[PDB]
Amino acid sequence: SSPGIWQLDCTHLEGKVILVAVHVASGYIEAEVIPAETGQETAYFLLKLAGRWPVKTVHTDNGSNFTSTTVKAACWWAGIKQEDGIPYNPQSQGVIESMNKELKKIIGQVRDQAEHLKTAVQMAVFIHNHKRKGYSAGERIVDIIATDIQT
Amino acid sequence: SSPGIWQLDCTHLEGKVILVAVHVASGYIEAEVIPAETGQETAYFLLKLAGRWPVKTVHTDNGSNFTSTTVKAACWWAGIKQEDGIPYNPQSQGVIESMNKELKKIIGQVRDQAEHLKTAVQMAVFIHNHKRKGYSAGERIVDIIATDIQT
Ligand SMILES: O=c1n(-c2ccc(Br)cc2)cc2n1CCCC2
Ligand SMILES: [Cl-]
Ligand SMILES: [Cl-]
Ligand SMILES: [Cl-]
Repeated sequence: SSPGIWQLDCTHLEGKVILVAVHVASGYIEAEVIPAETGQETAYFLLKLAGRWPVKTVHTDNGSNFTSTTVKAACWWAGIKQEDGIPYNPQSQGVIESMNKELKKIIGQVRDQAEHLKTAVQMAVFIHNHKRKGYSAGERIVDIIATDIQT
Repeated sequence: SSPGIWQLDCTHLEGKVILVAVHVASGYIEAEVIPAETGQETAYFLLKLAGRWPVKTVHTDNGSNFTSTTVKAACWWAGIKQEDGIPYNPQSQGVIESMNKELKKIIGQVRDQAEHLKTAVQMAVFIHNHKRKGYSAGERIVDIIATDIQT
């Protein structure tokens, strides 16, 4: 199950919304800037994600996206099991919180290199996914999925 | 090195532009709809791509993008070797052409399920990357990159 599990996360900066998908087992992320977190924006984001990686399960970021007919339609279309994001394990909240703080720190470090926030966010995605902690998140996700394919 | 080689491709539909990146060894793709193919749009697309996969070399789709200072700046930022896309092997032009025709066929098959072209394009990316040819393009890219990380 673990190779296909992702978590949605919504954070705010500069009066805008940054929508993040985290591959839970690796820490690998994809992210986008949107005007506001609507069902239509979340649905489209999930469609993109699932065309790019083998997304089996998504823990949604809030109850509005869990309820959304548009989000449910995208999950149906893309073969995604839509689940809640209730942190039954309480360390999940702290991990997400730490991630948002770290992403915002990186955005700050690149902000002056980017005219638009969306460029800074994608620079932050790049830096995060390439950072060695020794393997990177990008290396870990590929290894996890490749091992799963060989089953 | 083949695991890191991508090719840019620009095709047109409904008076709009579809920008495609193909992982040459696997056939895996990412794509976006843009109003027009500018250096700024191409640069941003490459930044996104390189944050998500280990992009070493990009064969650019035309001379304007090869020349573009904005595209060159993004390639510099993201650690991408920007190359030309001259088909020294002539089978390349046919492979790209066949890809565009197939993508447009899939878009036609889903078009009525999508209000906006961009949704149809992402549905086509999904269908293409999951199609078993027996492995899918999505499976092939992960295997190729995972083997490269391990060797
Ligand atoms: O590195 C991260 N993150 C993460 C993602 C982005 C940033 Br920026 C910081 C941490 C989230 C997780 N992991 C590892 C596995 C648990 C989930
Ligand atoms: Cl919002
Ligand atoms: Cl949208
Ligand atoms: Cl154009």
